[PDB]
Amino acid sequence: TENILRKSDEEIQKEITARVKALESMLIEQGILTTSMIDRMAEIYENEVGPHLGAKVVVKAWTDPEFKKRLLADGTEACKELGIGGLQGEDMMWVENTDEVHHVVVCTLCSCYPWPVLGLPPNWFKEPQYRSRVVREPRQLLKEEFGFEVPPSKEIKVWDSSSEMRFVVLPQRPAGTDGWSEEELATLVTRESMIGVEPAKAV
Amino acid sequence: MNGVYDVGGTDGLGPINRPADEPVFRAEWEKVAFAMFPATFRAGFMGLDEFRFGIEQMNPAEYLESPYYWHWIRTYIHHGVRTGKIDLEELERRTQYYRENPDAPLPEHEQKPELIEFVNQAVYGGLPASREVDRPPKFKEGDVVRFSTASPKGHARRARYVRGKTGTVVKHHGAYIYPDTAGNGLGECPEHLYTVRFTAQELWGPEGDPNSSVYYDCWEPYIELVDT
Repeated sequence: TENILRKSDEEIQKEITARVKALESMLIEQGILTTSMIDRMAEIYENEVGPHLGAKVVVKAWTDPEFKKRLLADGTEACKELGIGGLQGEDMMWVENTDEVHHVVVCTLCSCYPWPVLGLPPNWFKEPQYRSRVVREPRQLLKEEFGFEVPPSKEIKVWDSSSEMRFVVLPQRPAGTDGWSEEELATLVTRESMIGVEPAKAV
Repeated sequence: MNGVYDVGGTDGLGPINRPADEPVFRAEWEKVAFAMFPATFRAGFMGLDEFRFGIEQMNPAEYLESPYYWHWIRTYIHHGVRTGKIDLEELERRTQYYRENPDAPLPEHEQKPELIEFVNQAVYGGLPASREVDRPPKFKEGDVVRFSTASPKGHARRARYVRGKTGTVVKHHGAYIYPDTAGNGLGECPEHLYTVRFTAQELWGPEGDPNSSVYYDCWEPYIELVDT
């Protein structure tokens, strides 16, 4: 939104860059931060940990009833079956979308998100607009922002992760996918479908 | 604290800004800011709860419109000063130095295998907040409870929109680090954790969606029994 008091994005970026490089120089001199540590962390979340991991869990649940039961019983233990877990995903509780219920996740108090299965969250999820409105007008937000219309008769359960428990949505399997392979099914699972702001891809 | 950051239910924040796609890191400084998390954590600057409290104490106007990772930088500086691990005056001098010389080199330093080990361990091993306590859970699934109306001035996970509201316990997750003590440097003091369901009508009154409910996690001290 417009703010007549705010500097340009260019000036803001230039100032932040200087402040960060300065703090970085100090932490480095203290011996607690190094360039390799910086590169390793960035490498992990730019190429290793992402929503493709969550997609693997979803497709297994879609094609394995028993795994699905385990996933819904204890998300953390179930995901470990696929070697998935870790930082900010130590405690996961998966919630299943049905014809009667739709789930949507948010972290109103900050920006908590299940990194192990979804990677780092997109900026809109961490920002004030989505966080403030989703617990108050979830139905209208889904329609207006994501073009996702959820029938008035269908209950919308909004999960506000105020603790370390991370909530992940198991979207319904799209129709017309009978017998599809896990790899083929995965093409329909999106980061958005696991946050609940969108259903899995149709067709 | 009753900070502006506690945005759940706030009106007037505007439409969501969502590009079709975006990079994980929009600029190099974001990568640095991100990596500083495990670095300062390992160095004892703060724990996760304190980390959040530092961000909650930001200038609200700055918090609402500044790039996300800038919040992280603010909390690092906050705790760096708090613990005396960061000299503000020196930080200011260096900031000006890098403003005038953006391409100046960083300090010479040796790489440390222990730091990479820490990163890999924390990422794939995680930092579990679950703990065992000697007391049994006070509540159980089905219990009708009321969220406390306390308003701590320090860190807590008591969203203003749920305070004083009545809901139903959906699940007991066991005990976990308690924010009200941890985020204020008072220790883990683990408490049983429960997910509680609040109808939209209960939270927002008539303006609430007739067919919606919000699930919110409550540590034991946050709730009191209404009906078993």
